[PDB]
Amino acid sequence: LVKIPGIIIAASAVRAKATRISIQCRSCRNTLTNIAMRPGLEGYALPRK
Amino acid sequence: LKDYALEKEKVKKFLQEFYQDDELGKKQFKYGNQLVRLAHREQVALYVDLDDVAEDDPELVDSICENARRYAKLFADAVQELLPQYKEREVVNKDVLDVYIEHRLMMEQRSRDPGMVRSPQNQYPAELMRRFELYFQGPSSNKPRVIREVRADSVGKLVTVRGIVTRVSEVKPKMVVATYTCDQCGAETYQPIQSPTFMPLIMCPSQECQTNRSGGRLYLQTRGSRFIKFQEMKMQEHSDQVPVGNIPRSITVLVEGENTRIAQPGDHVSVTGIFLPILRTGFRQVVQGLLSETYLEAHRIVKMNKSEDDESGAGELTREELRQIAEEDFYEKLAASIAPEIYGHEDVKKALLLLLVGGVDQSPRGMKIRGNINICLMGDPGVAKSQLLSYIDRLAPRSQYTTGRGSSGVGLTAAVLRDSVSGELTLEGGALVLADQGVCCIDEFDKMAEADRTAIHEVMEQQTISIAKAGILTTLNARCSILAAANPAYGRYNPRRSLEQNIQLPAALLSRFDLLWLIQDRPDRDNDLRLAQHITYVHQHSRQPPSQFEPLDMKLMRRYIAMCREKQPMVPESLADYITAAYVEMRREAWASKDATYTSARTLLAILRLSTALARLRMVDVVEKEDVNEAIRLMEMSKDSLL
Amino acid sequence: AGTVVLDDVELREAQRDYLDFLDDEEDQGIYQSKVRELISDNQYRLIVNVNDLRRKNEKRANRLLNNAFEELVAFQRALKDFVASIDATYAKQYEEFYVGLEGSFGSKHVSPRTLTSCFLSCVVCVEGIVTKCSLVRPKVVRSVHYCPATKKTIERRYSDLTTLVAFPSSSVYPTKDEENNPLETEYGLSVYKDHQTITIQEMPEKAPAGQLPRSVDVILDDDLVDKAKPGDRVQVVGTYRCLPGKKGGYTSGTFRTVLIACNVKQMSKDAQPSFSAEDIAKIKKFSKTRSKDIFDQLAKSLAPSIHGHDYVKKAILCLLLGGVERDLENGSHIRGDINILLIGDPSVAKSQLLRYVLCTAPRAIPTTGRGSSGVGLTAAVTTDQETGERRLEAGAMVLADRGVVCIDEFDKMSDMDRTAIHEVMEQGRVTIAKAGIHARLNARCSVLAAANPVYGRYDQYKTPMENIGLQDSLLSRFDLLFIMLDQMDPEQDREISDHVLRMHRYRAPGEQDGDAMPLGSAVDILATDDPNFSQIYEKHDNLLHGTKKKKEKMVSAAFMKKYIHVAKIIKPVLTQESATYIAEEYSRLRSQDSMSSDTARTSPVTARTLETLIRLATAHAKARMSKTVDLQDAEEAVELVQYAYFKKVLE
DNA sequence: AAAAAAAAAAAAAAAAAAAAAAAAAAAAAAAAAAAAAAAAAAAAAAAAA
Ligand SMILES: Nc1ncnc2c1ncn2[C@@H]1O[C@H](COP(=O)(O)OP(=O)(O)OP(=O)(O)O)[C@@H](O)[C@H]1O
Ligand SMILES: Nc1ncnc2c1ncn2[C@@H]1O[C@H](COP(=O)(O)OP(=O)(O)OP(=O)(O)O)[C@@H](O)[C@H]1O
Ligand SMILES: [Mg+2]
Ligand SMILES: [Mg+2]
Ligand SMILES: [Zn+2]
Ligand SMILES: [Zn+2]
Repeated sequence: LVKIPGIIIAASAVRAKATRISIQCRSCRNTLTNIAMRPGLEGYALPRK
Repeated sequence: LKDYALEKEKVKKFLQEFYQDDELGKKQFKYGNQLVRLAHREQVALYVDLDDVAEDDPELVDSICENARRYAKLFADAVQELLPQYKEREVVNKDVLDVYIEHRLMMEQRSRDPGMVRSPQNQYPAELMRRFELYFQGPSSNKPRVIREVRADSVGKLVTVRGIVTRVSEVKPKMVVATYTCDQCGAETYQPIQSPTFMPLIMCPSQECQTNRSGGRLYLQTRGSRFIKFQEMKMQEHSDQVPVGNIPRSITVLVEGENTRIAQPGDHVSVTGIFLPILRTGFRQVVQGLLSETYLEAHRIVKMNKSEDDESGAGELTREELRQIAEEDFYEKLAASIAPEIYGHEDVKKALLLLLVGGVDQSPRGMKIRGNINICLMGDPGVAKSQLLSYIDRLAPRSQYTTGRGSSGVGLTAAVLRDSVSGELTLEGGALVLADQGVCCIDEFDKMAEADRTAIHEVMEQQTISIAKAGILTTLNARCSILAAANPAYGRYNPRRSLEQNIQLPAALLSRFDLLWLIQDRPDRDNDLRLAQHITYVHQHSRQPPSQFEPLDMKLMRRYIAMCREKQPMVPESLADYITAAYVEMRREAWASKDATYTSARTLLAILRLSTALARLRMVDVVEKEDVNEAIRLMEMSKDSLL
Repeated sequence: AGTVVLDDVELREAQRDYLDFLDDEEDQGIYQSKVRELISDNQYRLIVNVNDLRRKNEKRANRLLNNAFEELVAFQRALKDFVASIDATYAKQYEEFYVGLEGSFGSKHVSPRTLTSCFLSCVVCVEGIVTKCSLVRPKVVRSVHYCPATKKTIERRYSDLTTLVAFPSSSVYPTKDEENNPLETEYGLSVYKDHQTITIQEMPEKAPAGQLPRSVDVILDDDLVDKAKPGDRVQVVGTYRCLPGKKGGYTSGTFRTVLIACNVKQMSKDAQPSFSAEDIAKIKKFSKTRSKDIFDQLAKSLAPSIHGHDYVKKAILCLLLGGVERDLENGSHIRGDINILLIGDPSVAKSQLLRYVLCTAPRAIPTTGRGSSGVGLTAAVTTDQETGERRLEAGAMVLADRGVVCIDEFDKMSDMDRTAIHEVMEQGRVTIAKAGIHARLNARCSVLAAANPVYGRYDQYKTPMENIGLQDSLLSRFDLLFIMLDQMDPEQDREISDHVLRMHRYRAPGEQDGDAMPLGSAVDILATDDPNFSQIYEKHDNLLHGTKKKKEKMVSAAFMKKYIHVAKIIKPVLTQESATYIAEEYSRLRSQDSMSSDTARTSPVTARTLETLIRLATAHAKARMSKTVDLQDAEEAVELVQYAYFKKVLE
């Protein structure tokens, strides 16, 4: 946990990042709901099975 | 829902026994004759008028207009089946594609085995061996649609739209069937092309190369393949059919085959065709779904309403037009018919008619003198200069109208712009190129940019445009006559200053104009009352007050002018001295006076081309002395207002 | 897996509630009438005010505003049932009947800046300006195929999975038969709906000053597509949703969000007014009862806060009413628009008249001398930069088609700009061309301009030509020119100062209670509805602090708006007595000897002056709702032109 | 008549190969977009009698 000062020179448009996702299987249509997403600039690899 | 074998029999029946009395009242089979003509390869395009189909099967016309691509295919099938029984001799093989068709047909006969059933792929594609092409002419019971309102509910339907052509690509070959040969077998492979792109084949599928299980790589070649003349245009909504706060909408028209080379940019056209989609797959599409672009697959392209075509080849007309052209007051009647809602300006309208007709271009021992008449209406405020210019724009076949600086710079000249069929840099012309052999009406000529005035110099005399800028290095080709409108130096003629100090044109530009007309409106009770009565009648009834001669319709004026245009008259030697004396006298009085414009040899050339135009209006083949007299009189009336 | 819902209790309750709300026949049948009316004029979208739904069923209203697709599909099922009950043939003629929403959204009224992720899958109202429209593309919803080998015809449906998971089997376009026989598509038998994406930006005058703008992507589906063009201030109601990404294997967790429009509307100032039968009766009563002095009653009631300038106000009423455009058979055109120029001393309320017409007139566009420069005033030609093609851009005077451009500080406008507007001010069109594109845009507008004379103040001792710094070509197409002069007469000062001080003491009833200050700050606007797209009207204003008391009333602003809208449509025809009078009047005006010495011409008299006599007489006749241009109309026109065209030079 | 036999002959358990079925299964490359900056042409406003 750091505390730094500074001046803000750009502010992106507010966008939508998922905190929980649900995925559905293409054949049996069963769902794998409420998968928790890591906060920050971190992605998610879907289950391969 | 419906059975297409029965529909094919229906269209065969229509093609075989529809008749009309078109041939001078003689009853002809309208489409059987054409089946004969295109069985002997003397015709390519068959325009199936749907009004003819509707005479005896309106349900068929409904089906056609609702699917319109199934039925184009059906009609092509039916005519292709009818052609052998309409062939009364052996085609002379006028073409190179014909040799390929003949060799393929002969080989197919040679290895026939009539009872043996060959694979569905072991045949020639229909499109490979047609040589004709079939188009619909929309039923007149279909009211034309507006480009904006041709939407997804009319995909696949035959629609008719009209608008200005803004942009036409060049004619280039579109692959219809890609032909391949193999390096092992000796069979040809055909790949009919429907998409805008295709992956060329690699391995051949022929029977021999499958039996042998050989490599059999196949090679794409242009020589046996089928191309079609292809051309893509952009067409735009007409101004009086755009919503209020809007800009006009475009539509892509894909023109192929015999409909190419009809529309040029600037043309008013009516296009009949099928509104069709292009799958538009490939992008990083934001939205899931099968989104696609649209285009009008042109079937019939008809220039109209200022660029009417067929009347030109139909110069033969009624005995009436013979009798009016023979009349002596024909020139006065044509002049009076120019903008009848504008009152007065009789001599101005005579000069404008001369600009429309034009003189004869000379090409003596490589030193070109242009027969174009350029006119400038240098007038007071509110003397109907813009109305005359707008009328002449609506009248002349290839006319562009330009006001102060909306069409400045490359809006007059050309520019290099990216295309789409080839993705390279094409050259697009502006107003001076869109009016290459017509009139360019320059309103507010005096408030024009100096670069554009310089370009107008070089256009007016050399009839080209030389551009040597970065992206562009060309000599465009601008054979137009300039109709300019301007105000005197301070917006109104000032009698306290000199004539050229009011004109505010340099001698070079002032000499570029064969006729420069001063239009002053001094008030006077009688003439002002007459002008007011004319104007108030026009407001009251939306027409000019009736006079002794009904003004000609703008179609008749175009036909009369166009019929005059191909009437090159020659100045005889017997007039040489008369013309020279008139020029010398004019030249002498130019510097005798202290209130005269620049005069030069161009003044002689103006006399000469004005008199040639006047001779042309009388349909004579030599210029007489009355033409030179009328030219002289118009040249004085141009400055008569000064008195 | 393919299942069906045998029983969805929620769907049943929702559909029953929505059909119950729609039946409406017991409750003065407003939606009963609305549905019969959309059946009548051959539409298939029903615009539903959520205030009515909130009245009839508040639980549905909350559920619908908060769970937009579930509730909207329930409500569209209910709507199709209602239409089928009213008319089964029309109902079967359309596959889907859509419901658009309207009214007051409490916190669901946002801008592209305040539209955040707490609104996903909710119905929201977003206001902004269109920055880019896409092309209108057809999207295939039902593809029909024919196999020539087997003569079979098949059809394949594509559900709208725009904001739902799409599995790749959902989007396969059939090319082959099961026997691998080539299929060919029946384009005229297939069904396509058209699709368009726009981007809505926060309005520049609503955004925080100095920050970059925020936008939202908006999807428009069939019958909503061409409803907006770039530069329009629109209100879009729809569902806010997160778009599916492409089938990956790794996701960053980021979703593109989008608004799926269920209704698009323009500024309600430019929309066709609603006319209750009582309103038409009142208009007919007004016109018939007071016919001689109806024009003056309307004129002096124009800008009540401005004292005096009665001739200017008559002319501005004529501008608001307009002449009648002539459309000759050969395509020739004569304008019916009146152009007015006000030149005057500083602070004589001419910027106020311009502003009044901006508030009142439909399709009025503001501009200042150097705020618009050519291309920004008339059209423009740019290149699409992503397709390489020329694109036309409408400037101020194209956007003011069938409207007014209110040009202020017209004198400080550069000379090239005034040259540019010459062609619009007479022909009502903008001719524009670069090499790849040429167009002739319609700009049928009337110009109301305010200028100051040379030297800032008018010089009573100089000719109006020497004092208006404009040339006869520019002046002559201003068909009325008013020198609004600051004379420091003391009784005139009595009158004006009294009126002005009286306007600076008036409090609006109820809203003001004694010391209130009006302002709200950047949140209070979104707190309540916008009075720009928002949906009993008297005739005369009641007496108040605006006027002291007298035997002459004041036409209500709302009634005047309705009356002027009705009267503007009229096309009075010039009679022969009017035509003779106008012709002789013009002939007399042209001859200077009729007009005194020491009296100069403000603007020249040309054939345009005759055309404007006709236009003003026609506008007067419109005010009386005459259908004929009578001699009183011609006399009023001539007296207005006589007042405007001459000024007394002093010494 | 019953008393040893001496087979069927049924079961449980084994083998014992087949032949079919079942189970495992991310990272590397590309492209597009959106943003920048740069050469050129083009369009403005200060100069003066
Ligand atoms: N002789 C005339 N006959 C009929 N109408 C006229 C005549 N003179 C002027 N008008 C009318 O006056 C109006 C103004 O005409 P127009 O705009 O052509 O003037 P202009 O010559 O272009 O003036 P400027 O030099 O200011 O451009 C038009 O609507 C036209 O109908
Ligand atoms: N006759 C009048 N009646 C009512 N208010 C007036 C009158 N004359 C001036 N005013 C007041 O003067 C103030 C300034 O008016 P405005 O800004 O319209 O002047 P202007 O004529 O545009 O000045 P300029 O020509 O310098 O732009 C306004 O608030 C207006 O209320
Ligand atoms: Mg003009
Ligand atoms: Mg002001
Ligand atoms: Zn599964
Ligand atoms: Zn081979």
